[PDB]
Amino acid sequence: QAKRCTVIGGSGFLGQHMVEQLLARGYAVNVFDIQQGFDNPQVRFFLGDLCSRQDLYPALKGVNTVFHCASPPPSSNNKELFYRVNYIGTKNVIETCKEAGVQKLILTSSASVIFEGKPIDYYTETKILQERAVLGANDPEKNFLTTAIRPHQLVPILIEAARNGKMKFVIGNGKNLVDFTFVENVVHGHILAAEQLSRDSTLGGKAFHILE
Amino acid sequence: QAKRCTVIGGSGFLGQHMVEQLLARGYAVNVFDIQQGFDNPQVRFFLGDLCSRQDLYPALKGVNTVFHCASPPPSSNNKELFYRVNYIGTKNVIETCKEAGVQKLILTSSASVIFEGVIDYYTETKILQERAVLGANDPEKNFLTTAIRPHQLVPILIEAARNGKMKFVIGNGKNLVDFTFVENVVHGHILAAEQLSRDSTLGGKAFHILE
Ligand SMILES: NC(=O)c1ccc[n+]([C@@H]2O[C@H](COP(=O)([O-])OP(=O)(O)OC[C@H]3O[C@@H](n4cnc5c(N)ncnc54)[C@H](O)[C@@H]3O)[C@@H](O)[C@H]2O)c1
Ligand SMILES: NC(=O)c1ccc[n+]([C@@H]2O[C@H](COP(=O)([O-])OP(=O)(O)OC[C@H]3O[C@@H](n4cnc5c(N)ncnc54)[C@H](O)[C@@H]3O)[C@@H](O)[C@H]2O)c1
Repeated sequence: QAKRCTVIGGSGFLGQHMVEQLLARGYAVNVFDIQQGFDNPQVRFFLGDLCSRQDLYPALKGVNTVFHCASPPPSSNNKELFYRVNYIGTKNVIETCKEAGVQKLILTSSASVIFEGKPIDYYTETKILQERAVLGANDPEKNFLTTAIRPHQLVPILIEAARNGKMKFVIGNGKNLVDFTFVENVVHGHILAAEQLSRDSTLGGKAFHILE
Repeated sequence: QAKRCTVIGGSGFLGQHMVEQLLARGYAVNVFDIQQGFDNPQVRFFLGDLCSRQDLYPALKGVNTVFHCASPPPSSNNKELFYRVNYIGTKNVIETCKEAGVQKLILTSSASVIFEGVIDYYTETKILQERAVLGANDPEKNFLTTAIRPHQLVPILIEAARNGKMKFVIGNGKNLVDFTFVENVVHGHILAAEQLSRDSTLGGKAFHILE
């Protein structure tokens, strides 16, 4: 249960990758998704709508980390869907997380999220409200910790770095990172962030960007 | 003046790439270095140590931007050389920059600077380099400064503050998707310089390079 996590959207492109590395790191992985993927024997697969408490709840029992990288496709231009799943459905993931005793939830956000006050479209708008819900939920004294990892027309090339000692960062070990592709990189950062969150609760409620 | 600029350590691995790209944007480019490296028909080369007040002045005389990406070899293990060049030397670069009416200094720092108090002697001098240069920012004296921190214990993720305290720089990635790691690091240096002369409040800040 210290090595047990659920991946929400575990059938998808990012999800599958997450499953690979979590399994490789000796994690017991549940997968929650509304589509059954390429059968992996070593995974308790649950099928369901992340908007549903009834669907979600059993996939979360016994799990310490939830990975939320489920989403409708940005390309679909289905606004009511984005609204339903990214924005409304997100309150279900957090409350079901608390119900089941999940201790960490790691949201996959967007990098376009950094544009909060032409790249701001309705999808980005839902993902901001998503990140704001998830990082508002951070309650360390109840031992419920959250973060958001933000991977990516318009892109931030440079990000300011606070010199006041307020800047948090997640350390990796280069020897394990060289032969890793773009996604294996994004995925790795998720797993390191989650591991370092049990070791250092002051990362809760922050959002991170990746490098290189 | 407007489109003249000097790369200090312009013969360096990074230097060579900085120079290729400034030229491509139609900068008139000076290189200043202790070694001559590869001849570039379109580049004025001034030989010298960056610590020497007299060597450098003519290399900055009449230019408007300065990219400092000069460093002694990190592998050398010469505690004194590192301190000599990165701190005392850089302090000169800032002097003669002002004595030359230069408007913008863009240092190349180290991402390893973030590891302070959590880690080579080298890195401690980069730390002193950085805060010297950001120390030198003075917008009321027309002398904007910025530092860019290019990347075995490596940092992966970095907090982005939500209250609008932090500043970022936009790039149209549509067109830098066919760059190498270095070409991107450089493109960072240029964008920063370019936008530092549209919004002065990038002065005094250090920046990280993203995906
Ligand atoms: N992978 C990247 O590099 C990258 C880049 C930017 C953004 N993202 C973010 O990552 C996520 C998508 O990544 P992807 O490329 O793997 O997407 P994808 O479409 O390949 O997979 C997402 C998964 O979400 C699942 N899902 C959708 N609606 C669901 C619902 N109602 N209930 C349960 N599961 C549901 C889908 O079945 C799918 O398996 C989003 O949060 C997106 O903004 C990814
Ligand atoms: N780009 C990367 O891969 C990378 C990675 C980590 C950090 N960096 C940073 O990049 C910077 C430069 O790295 P590089 O690989 O281009 O170095 P390099 O060794 O290829 O070139 C640096 C140049 O500095 C010049 N120089 C040294 N002492 C001088 C002096 N006293 N006066 C004038 N010129 C002098 C040298 O002649 C050399 O040509 C460093 O400050 C380092 O922190 C590089």
